[PDB]
Amino acid sequence: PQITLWKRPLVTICIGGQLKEALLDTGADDTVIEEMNLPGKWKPKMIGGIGGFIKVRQYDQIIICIAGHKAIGTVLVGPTPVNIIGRNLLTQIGATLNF
Amino acid sequence: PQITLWKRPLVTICIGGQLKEALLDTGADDTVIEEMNLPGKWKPKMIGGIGGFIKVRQYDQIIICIAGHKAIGTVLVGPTPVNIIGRNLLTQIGATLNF
Ligand SMILES: CC(C)CN(C[C@@H](O)[C@H](Cc1ccccc1)NC(=O)O[C@H]1CO[C@H]2OCC[C@H]21)S(=O)(=O)c1ccc(N)cc1
Repeated sequence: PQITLWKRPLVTICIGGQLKEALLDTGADDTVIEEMNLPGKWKPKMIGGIGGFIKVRQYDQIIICIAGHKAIGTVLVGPTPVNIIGRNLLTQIGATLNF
Repeated sequence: PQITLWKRPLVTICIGGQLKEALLDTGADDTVIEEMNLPGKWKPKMIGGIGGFIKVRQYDQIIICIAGHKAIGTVLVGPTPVNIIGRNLLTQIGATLNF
């Protein structure tokens, strides 16, 4: 599809068996999902942006369905205000920015 | 151009007549540039990102060239970790997400 940028580019995702709304975010290196009780091993991490840093749990090889497209990779879970699909998964669903 | 996302979508911008590097950021509503001298009037504003809220200087109707494309719009100047070109200006240069 083509997504214009008049509005936030939110799409439906499925992660850990739950549907969420998430931003397709070219400005994010990594995918950051709001606090959820995801199973399995993880590694502590801190990630920084406007305002400072949040503490997240880094999970590897997590399956996510993004707007009907499958992806698998690192997901950071923590107290983000919005669910963020970052470049690590955007590449996997074939996303480009065009102008 | 068409821009893939295996690397950060960094471009050269011209702002205040000065060249800077900035990140094309579909997850940003607004364009936020690091502290710099920029001509004319501004208003104090607060914006929030992943790590909380910061104070910025809001400049309206700023002439900015983004990878050679002309925009004129709002630029927030403040302590952002990274120069970010947000949707307010991505829409001006006709940027869409595609997959
Ligand atoms: C600042 C960027 C270099 C990085 N950010 C992604 C960015 O798209 C966030 C993504 C974002 C979106 C909403 C809320 C928090 C974070 N947007 C953002 O800060 O935008 C601000 C400027 O416009 C406003 O509109 C949205 C918030 C304001 S980030 O969220 O901080 C971030 C940092 C590290 C990772 N792995 C993932 C994301």
